[PDB]
Amino acid sequence: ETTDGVYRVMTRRLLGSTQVGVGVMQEGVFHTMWHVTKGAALRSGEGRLDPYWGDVKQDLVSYCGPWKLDAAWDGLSEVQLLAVPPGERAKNIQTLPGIFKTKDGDIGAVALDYPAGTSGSPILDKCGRVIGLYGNGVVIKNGSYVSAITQGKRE
Amino acid sequence: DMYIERAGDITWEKDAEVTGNSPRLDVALDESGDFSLVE
Ligand SMILES: N#C[C@H](Nc1ccc2c(c1)CNC2)c1cc(Cl)cc2[nH]ncc12
Repeated sequence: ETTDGVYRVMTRRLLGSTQVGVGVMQEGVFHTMWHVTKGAALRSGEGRLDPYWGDVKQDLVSYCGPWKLDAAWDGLSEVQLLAVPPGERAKNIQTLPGIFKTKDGDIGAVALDYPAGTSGSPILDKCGRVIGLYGNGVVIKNGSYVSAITQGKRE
Repeated sequence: DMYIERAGDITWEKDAEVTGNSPRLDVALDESGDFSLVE
């Protein structure tokens, strides 16, 4: 299946069927976070998806082709996390992002809490465009989770 | 072996559940792609 949309990334290596992450299918390319697949091959029915591009520091990986997602958060508007949690239905959660201030620049950050298996869930702008993926961030004093809006680069 | 299953369309839902705060955090990103907090 190469239909555009959001997909669960599953494994049968552990007890039963376990959801390790999520990814986006766009323009024939599957996009997810590196920590979900570790760059390993993926299966889609009888078909095989081989990795094309990856980077541990950006924590991103693309299958079948180069990274296609290039929309960006405008730094002002609210966004939607299309959370796809393990064993539960896809769900849009609107929020206004915060900021990760780094030595190399500021990045948007969504302060929403989901299981680690939700990694790779897309973050969308008002037009439905994918401005980045959820699943790489930090744990604050509160014990809560805050993820960066991790976006790749389209060549 | 890992596999994928379709979970839905990528669309904006008008009148979705609005939650979450907007924190400004000082962070660092290491060679392993792991974020950490500074102070
Ligand atoms: N799973 C996982 C995620 N962390 C991760 C784990 C390993 C690496 C990175 C991020 C990048 N570098 C390797 C993660 C995702 C969500 Cl959605 C919530 C979470 N809470 N604690 C970890 C956590």
